[PDB]
Amino acid sequence: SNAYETIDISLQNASASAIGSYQVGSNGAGTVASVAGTATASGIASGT
Amino acid sequence: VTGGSLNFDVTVGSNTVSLAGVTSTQDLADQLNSNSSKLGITASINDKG
Repeated sequence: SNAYETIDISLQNASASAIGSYQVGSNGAGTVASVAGTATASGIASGT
Repeated sequence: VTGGSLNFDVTVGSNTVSLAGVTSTQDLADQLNSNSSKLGITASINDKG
């Protein structure tokens, strides 16, 4: 019975198509993939 | 359709595919029905084709 004393509710955007699924972080995702998932001379290099 | 296929792109909203082998009404209907789930559409062929 007071001003702006409410309960927030954040139901899903949809149980519909693509928006809800596993999100693809993959090799050829953007354009093409480097050493990971292909042949090369040096191989997997360092990194953080 | 004469001498070749009518390969074309299918753009619906966000997702977009490009079918191939378009030579007749039934072929289209079939490949779209197979691909409707992706595009989120309803490809339905009636008795009159």
